[PDB]
Amino acid sequence: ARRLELGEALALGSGWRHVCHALLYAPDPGMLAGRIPLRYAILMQMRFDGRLGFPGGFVDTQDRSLEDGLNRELREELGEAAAAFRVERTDYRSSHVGSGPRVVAHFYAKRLTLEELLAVEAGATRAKDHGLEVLGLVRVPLYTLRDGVGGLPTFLENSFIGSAREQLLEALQDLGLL
Amino acid sequence: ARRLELGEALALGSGWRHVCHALLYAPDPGMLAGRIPLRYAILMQMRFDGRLGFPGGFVDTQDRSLEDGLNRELREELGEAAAAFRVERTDYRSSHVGSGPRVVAHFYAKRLTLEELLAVEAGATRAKDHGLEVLGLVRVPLYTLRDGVGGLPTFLENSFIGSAREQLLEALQDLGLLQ
Ligand code: NA
Repeated sequence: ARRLELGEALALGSGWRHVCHALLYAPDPGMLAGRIPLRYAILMQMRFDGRLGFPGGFVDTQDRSLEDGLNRELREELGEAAAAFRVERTDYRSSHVGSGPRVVAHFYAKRLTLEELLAVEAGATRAKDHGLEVLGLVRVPLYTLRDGVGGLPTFLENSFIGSAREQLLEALQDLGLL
Repeated sequence: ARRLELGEALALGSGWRHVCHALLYAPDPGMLAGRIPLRYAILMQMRFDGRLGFPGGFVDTQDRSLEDGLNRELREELGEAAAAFRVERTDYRSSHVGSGPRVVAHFYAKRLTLEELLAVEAGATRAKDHGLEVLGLVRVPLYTLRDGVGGLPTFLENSFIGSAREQLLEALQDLGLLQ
């Protein structure tokens, strides 16, 4: 893996492919078992290959920016509820270049209202990709249970796509969660 | 784990707790990328502990039977659309001594129409447990991708509760859901 400057990434040869994924989240006041604060509702997706990842996809020649790519792809995966907002350049977090495929993976985090995020959750089964490219959404448990293993640490033992695990860890550190 | 016949499992006494789970599935003629047959939609659930399991829960004092407990629990976990069908004794598959102090886990498999199963998925975010006890539904991918790893093999590498993994595989074999 290799962190790359955005300007650097945009200037990569025409050969390279770009993908954009977004962490959609909202403040959540709720309490699991009336005891353990949820803190935030964060969405991930089980992909057709059995790995957990974030919603998004490939930027294509038809797209004029990373962001039009992302939002276009977001609407496929999540359905019309995703068109209630737009992930923009101001939501951008990172670009990562692995080895293997010539792909740069850009990460975005978009804060929403709990209402908005819930509506995205509730409509995702009517999205184009549901039951095909996408197997279903999950929430990320931000809490660690009393045994120190259940909740977030066990969630992180699941199989993840690409940099999604790294991308999530980083975004939680930046939210003051650990 | 140690399989018990249903009559013996039921004969366990007083301090033993009973938990009931259902594999809900439906035929699906969909083709991934126009070429990989889905065969069936099968539901599992990301639990509050980050583990994948099947929907259901604990039978309580007020339930008349295992089946009443299971259907009640499914209504709580999945929401209203779970009440379009009823999981019966005919759907029962197995009982095992679970991981947990004195717990027997009963397992059921229930075939639905696709319409019924889509409706369980569509309503699931409004259920009582959603966002709390449960974190979200996912379909079990039954195919293996060209690389020989993506799909079912990789899915089987996720974190599972109790013996959910083993209940899935057995059910996949006995119900003839793979090729
Ligand atoms: Na419950």
